[PDB]
Amino acid sequence: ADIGSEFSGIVQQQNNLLRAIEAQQHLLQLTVWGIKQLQARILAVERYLKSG
Amino acid sequence: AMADIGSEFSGIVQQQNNLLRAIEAQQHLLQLTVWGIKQLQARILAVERYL
Amino acid sequence: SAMADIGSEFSGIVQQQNNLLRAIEAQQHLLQLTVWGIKQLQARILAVERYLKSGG
Amino acid sequence: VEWNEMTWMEWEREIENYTKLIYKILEESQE
Amino acid sequence: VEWNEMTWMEWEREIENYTKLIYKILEESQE
Amino acid sequence: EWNEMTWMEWEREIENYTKLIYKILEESQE
Ligand SMILES: [Mg+2]
Repeated sequence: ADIGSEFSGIVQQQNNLLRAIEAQQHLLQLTVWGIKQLQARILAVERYLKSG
Repeated sequence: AMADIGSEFSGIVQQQNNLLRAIEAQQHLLQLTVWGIKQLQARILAVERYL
Repeated sequence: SAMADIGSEFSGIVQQQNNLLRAIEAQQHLLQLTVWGIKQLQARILAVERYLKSGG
Repeated sequence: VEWNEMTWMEWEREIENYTKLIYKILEESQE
Repeated sequence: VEWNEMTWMEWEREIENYTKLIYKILEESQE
Repeated sequence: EWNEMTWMEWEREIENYTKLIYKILEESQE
């Protein structure tokens, strides 16, 4: 009745929330990679300027 | 038990809205970190080219 | 079975919300770490920029 | 340059605002 | 450097893909 | 608790939180 109808917005939403988190994880994983890449490129420059 | 069961629903829909709100704010945060990383990448680039 | 079925359907949902909340919290820890990293980098890039233009 | 300094101060401001917003939401969620 | 140009183009490509996805999901969550 | 923070600690925490999140997401699936 109202139970089955109520559980409807809820279950839909729970799966939406899950899908959002999974996608945002991919975004986090990509920002981490980007940060690691820059770190390595800053080093390269610093160590270059400290050797020059 | 009819009373409690109804209270269970409220806690669930509240929490569901809270989690949705957190995810939207988290998304704003993510876009900001992406922006920052893009700025720095271009600045690394300018320096790298300079050298 | 009715009231029972309803209870289990609640329990699964509530358990799931807790999973989602924990995931979000862990993700927020990650975000804050990325913010730390970005700040660190920004400063070191800013110092390299000034150094190159202090020599100029 | 003066513009980049501006945009990075604005960045810090938005980081704060959303960080506090999410702390409050998550704190609400723990009750 | 070219090797770096490639990786960061892909990075941006992947960022857009998942962002678009999250937007779609968040939109759906509002209805 | 955060400080003293370093790139080593940063990496270690990234890895543990990520594994944690994977664990939660995988438990969510079934
Ligand atoms: Mg945690």
